[PDB]
Amino acid sequence: MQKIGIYAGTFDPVTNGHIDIIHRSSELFEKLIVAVAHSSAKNPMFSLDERLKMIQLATKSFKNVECVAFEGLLANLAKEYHCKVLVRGLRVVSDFEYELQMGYANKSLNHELETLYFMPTLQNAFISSSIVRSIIAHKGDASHLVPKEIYPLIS
Amino acid sequence: MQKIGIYAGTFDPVTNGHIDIIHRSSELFEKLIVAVAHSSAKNPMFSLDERLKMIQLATKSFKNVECVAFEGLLANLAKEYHCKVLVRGLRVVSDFEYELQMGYANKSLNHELETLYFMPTLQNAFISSSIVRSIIAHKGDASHLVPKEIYPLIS
Amino acid sequence: MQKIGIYAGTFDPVTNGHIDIIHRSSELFEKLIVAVAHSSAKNPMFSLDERLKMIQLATKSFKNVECVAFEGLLANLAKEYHCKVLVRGLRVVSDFEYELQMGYANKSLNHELETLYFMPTLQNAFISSSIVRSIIAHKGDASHLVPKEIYPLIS
Amino acid sequence: MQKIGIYAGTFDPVTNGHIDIIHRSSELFEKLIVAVAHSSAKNPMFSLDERLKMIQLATKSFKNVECVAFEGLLANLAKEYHCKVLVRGLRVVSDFEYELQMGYANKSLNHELETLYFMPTLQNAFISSSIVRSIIAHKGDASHLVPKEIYPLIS
Amino acid sequence: MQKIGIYAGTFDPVTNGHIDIIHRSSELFEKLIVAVAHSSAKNPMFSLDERLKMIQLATKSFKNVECVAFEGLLANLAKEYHCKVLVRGLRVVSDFEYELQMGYANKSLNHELETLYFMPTLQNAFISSSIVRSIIAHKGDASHLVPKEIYPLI
Amino acid sequence: MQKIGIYAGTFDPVTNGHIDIIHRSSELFEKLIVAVAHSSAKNPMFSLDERLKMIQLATKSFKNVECVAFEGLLANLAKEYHCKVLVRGLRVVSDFEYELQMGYANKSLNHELETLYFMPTLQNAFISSSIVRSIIAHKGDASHLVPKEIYPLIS
Ligand SMILES: CC(C)(COP(=O)(O)OP(=O)(O)OC[C@H]1O[C@@H](n2cnc3c(N)ncnc32)[C@H](O)[C@@H]1O)[C@@H](O)C(=O)NCCC(=O)NCCS
Ligand SMILES: CC(C)(COP(=O)(O)OP(=O)(O)OC[C@H]1O[C@@H](n2cnc3c(N)ncnc32)[C@H](O)[C@@H]1O)[C@@H](O)C(=O)NCCC(=O)NCCS
Ligand SMILES: CC(C)(COP(=O)(O)OP(=O)(O)OC[C@H]1O[C@@H](n2cnc3c(N)ncnc32)[C@H](O)[C@@H]1O)[C@@H](O)C(=O)NCCC(=O)NCCS
Ligand SMILES: CC(C)(COP(=O)(O)OP(=O)(O)OC[C@H]1O[C@@H](n2cnc3c(N)ncnc32)[C@H](O)[C@@H]1O)[C@@H](O)C(=O)NCCC(=O)NCCS
Ligand SMILES: CC(C)(COP(=O)(O)OP(=O)(O)OC[C@H]1O[C@@H](n2cnc3c(N)ncnc32)[C@H](O)[C@@H]1O)[C@@H](O)C(=O)NCCC(=O)NCCS
Ligand SMILES: CC(C)(COP(=O)(O)OP(=O)(O)OC[C@H]1O[C@@H](n2cnc3c(N)ncnc32)[C@H](O)[C@@H]1O)[C@@H](O)C(=O)NCCC(=O)NCCS
Repeated sequence: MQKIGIYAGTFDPVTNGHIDIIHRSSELFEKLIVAVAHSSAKNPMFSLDERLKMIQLATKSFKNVECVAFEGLLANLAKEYHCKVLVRGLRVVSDFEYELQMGYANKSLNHELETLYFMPTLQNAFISSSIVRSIIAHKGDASHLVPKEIYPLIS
Repeated sequence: MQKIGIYAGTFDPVTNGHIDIIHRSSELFEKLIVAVAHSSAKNPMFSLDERLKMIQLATKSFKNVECVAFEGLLANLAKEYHCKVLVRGLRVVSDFEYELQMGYANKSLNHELETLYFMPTLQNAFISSSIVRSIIAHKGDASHLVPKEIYPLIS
Repeated sequence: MQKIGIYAGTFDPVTNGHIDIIHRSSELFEKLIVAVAHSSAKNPMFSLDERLKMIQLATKSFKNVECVAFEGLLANLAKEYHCKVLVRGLRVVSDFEYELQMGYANKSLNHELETLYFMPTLQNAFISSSIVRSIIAHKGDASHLVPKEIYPLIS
Repeated sequence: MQKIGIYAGTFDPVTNGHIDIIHRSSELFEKLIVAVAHSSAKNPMFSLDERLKMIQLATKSFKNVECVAFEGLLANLAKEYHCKVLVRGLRVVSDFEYELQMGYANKSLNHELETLYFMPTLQNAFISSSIVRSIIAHKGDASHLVPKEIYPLIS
Repeated sequence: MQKIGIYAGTFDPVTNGHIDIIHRSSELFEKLIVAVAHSSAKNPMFSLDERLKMIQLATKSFKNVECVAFEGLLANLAKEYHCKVLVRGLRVVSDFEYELQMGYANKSLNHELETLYFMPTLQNAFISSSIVRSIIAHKGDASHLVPKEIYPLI
Repeated sequence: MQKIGIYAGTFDPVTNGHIDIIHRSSELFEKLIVAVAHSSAKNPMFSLDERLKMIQLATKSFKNVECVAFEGLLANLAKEYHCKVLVRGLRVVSDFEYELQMGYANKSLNHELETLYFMPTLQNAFISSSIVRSIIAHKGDASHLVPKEIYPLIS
């Protein structure tokens, strides 16, 4: 069960909160895949290639994390990796009922596939991606919110 | 009262959750109108015609159910049908304060018009149209979440 | 479904919000039973006998409304009345997920039994028995929040 | 803290609930600035020019209120005004975790800045701009929802 | 309106989050009454008198704050103080709807009486009295959650 | 983190939802401690010693599960076991903000301690102990809600 975990998200862009989830889940799983979803339907600020790149940069220090981009269904991805656990992060503005709904839906698509939830550090519990984007977009400084190593990309 | 209720939605597509609500509310009113709102402001995956046709098939065997598409205010639709009851379904990811707000906005518009809520079966309380569309858009199989009569259409 | 609904509650005391729901739901069923549960496990300010008398006085003028006190499981009460509908009132402080949970817990005990929800008028949608008790217990005037018929008794 | 507050919003259009907050919060600070954000990401129905004008019109008779439009970060706006108070209104469908989040995001951008919350009158605690927009989109009458002096600009 | 604000609560015990609210709201009002309710029905861990002393001690450095104990209805207290503003704090576990409901109920009991909300610092937004009492009762150290000067009292 | 998890609760009585969480988290750590708290402040229907015994009986077939009763702080308990992870289950009626609060309060008391959340089967996601207690108290049958093993010890 601990062989491999998938932490999937849009990561638009990766923030300090995402990093705390990667930092702790990567302890539990021998390998942690960070799966960056295309999510074209959301309308991401940063492209799929830019978002993959930021998150690869911000996760170099984790030796067992590999980041991939993917365009299909997450449940099938997991089936490809032989993965039986999706990792999600829970924070203050988490839509908790939607997390449960998506966990059951992913399990109904792949009967092997569990969802497990982590928490970020308390300081980072109020960080969301959409605030970061709002800050960037009105040309403000969001460097206290996202890993310093991606800042020159999002600046 | 008793003589007619209207269960309005975007139904994009109709799911086993919406069918549960039709099944139950159709027991309480002589006639249940299933009303498919244009809802162009959301950006439905399926056209108004496709969504009417699908809910018509999935409701073929409910004797007292009649499906219609409409473009204007639901409050005015009710008035047209001499209807003083709107039907809504409550489920796990319902925005419950939004439901209340919509019910008082509707009564605002048509002073005789009450809102009444039913629940789906426990199995279908976690089904949402957006998860179903996310599945369908990423090539997944959503036939376990929508009535069998529509699968030839949404695939 | 059309002939009898039970609106069950502690009613400690009955409030303007509870009357709203009786008014509304009594329009939808041939008969509405207002069932006052013992609920001795809460620690009702008013006795079962007082809560029944209170709700009897405040409902005296509704033609199809009958009030009863009961001690056992509401699902068994419904069965005794050949009733397949439980009535609940949804308001601003409602614990919405607990409502669903109770609805399904009721159905698991009596497989025929559905729960249906009504709203009170907007003015009364913030009224709670808890606040009315707190007012009354701290010597304040609660008469704007409960039916006038009962005010003689709660003071 | 006593001298000035800024009530920021997209105001699309200004409704009776916004006005309540303006009335209430204008009573707590020597000067209130009503700041209309561009908010181009929310795709407003009404342009920034029209929303400024409508709020000016609706606020004309408050002695200590001035309205401004702004394109930049609200936290730098408050800096400009030597303001350490952001005013927000709390209503039934407020997403409360996200208000807290935004208050700490504003404070993480300008360290002296607090967010203070007021409530509207109870009758207006259910009004949202989203519902006004849906009403007028569907050429219904939302005149009971927005101040008389803006109605002709929105018909 | 800025003359006097009342910040009411059970304060069982006062925590760091309460003090953040007192710190900010005492900037807006020329006098801040911190009103310690008896709150019998909630079965406080600490007696009314003990709660009153802890909070008086924790708030002595705020020169325009006075703490009082009260047993009646808060809307009636505000009336005797000529106060038109109740101060409440909002945090992560706040029952938001219950705040709105009690704001309207206090308004319906006193027509001039508004409710205004503040936030604590982010580090203190997850502090609750009940978590403090849990720690105290199972004999752990909560000194990081309450003002340290009240620690020997608790 | 991979070696041990502690799933702490009042377990009053153990229900099919808790068993789901025990099944699931036991697949994620090499040992699972099911820790029965005294919780004298809650007012448990069953004594510590009954709730220990029922949970032992209900978990006797999980090979890597140990049940213990404890009176002190969970965070010290975790220390004494060289355990970095508390397991919690998330269900429909979870108070989500209070979980996150308790996770940060536990981590305040033992700086290495993480909280991880599992979901029960969808069918048991509406089961709570309080509703089981209510059924038992009112002499109804709650044997569909708690493991067969403990049913004799409940009625
Ligand atoms: C993209 C998916 C994973 C949704 O991801 P989401 O939009 O939530 O991504 P996002 O970048 O916002 O967040 C990433 C993860 O970190 C969590 N998180 C976000 N901010 C924080 C923070 N400050 N702290 C801790 N966790 C956080 C989120 O809860 C999530 O777990 C989902 O849409 C998906 O699976 N898409 C693929 C197609 C598919 O299979 N959909 C069918 C799903 S049933
Ligand atoms: C279309 C309307 C009714 C909103 O519908 P909504 O977007 O909620 O439709 P949707 O298809 O998502 O849901 C339909 C109904 O099924 C319920 N439901 C959805 N999924 C489920 C499920 N699994 N189980 C049970 N019920 C469910 C919904 O709560 C709703 O009651 C509304 O926007 C409307 O009235 N539009 C017309 C214009 C108008 O008058 N607007 C003014 C509103 S004041
Ligand atoms: C007594 C029962 C129904 C729960 O009642 P509850 O405590 O919600 O009673 P209360 O008097 O608070 O409310 C009565 C009803 O009016 C609603 N309501 C309350 N205030 C308002 C208001 N201002 N406006 C509209 N509705 C209102 C409640 O939501 C409920 O629908 C329940 O505990 C029960 O069924 N007891 C019997 C034993 C049993 O069978 N329990 C098993 C449950 S699985
Ligand atoms: C525009 C801002 C303030 C968000 O505003 P919002 O979308 O909430 O505006 P809106 O017009 O919807 O509401 C205005 C205010 O009235 C409140 N409100 C709305 N309806 C009601 C009602 N019926 N009663 C009481 N209050 C109400 C809202 O809660 C809000 O406080 C925010 O996007 C912002 O600051 N933008 C500027 C750029 C910036 O600095 N962004 C980064 C933020 S970290
Ligand atoms: C005691 C009253 C004020 C309610 O108090 P409450 O239980 O919320 O007190 P508590 O001690 O828990 O909290 C005190 C205040 O600080 C806030 N708060 C608590 N923790 C924190 C924190 N970490 N950060 C910020 N604020 C916080 C609470 O929201 C509240 O604003 C109410 O019961 C009351 O008025 N009682 C008197 C009788 C009365 O008039 N009742 C009728 C009311 S309609
Ligand atoms: C006892 C503790 C763990 C709280 O337990 P709680 O009251 O939640 O136990 P309860 O028996 O309700 O539930 C047990 C666990 O199963 C979960 N759960 C309950 N029902 C279900 C269900 N249907 N499905 C899934 N999970 C469920 C609960 O969420 C919880 O995770 C807490 O009080 C504690 O740690 N006490 C020890 C003293 C201590 O250290 N306290 C200070 C904490 S900061």
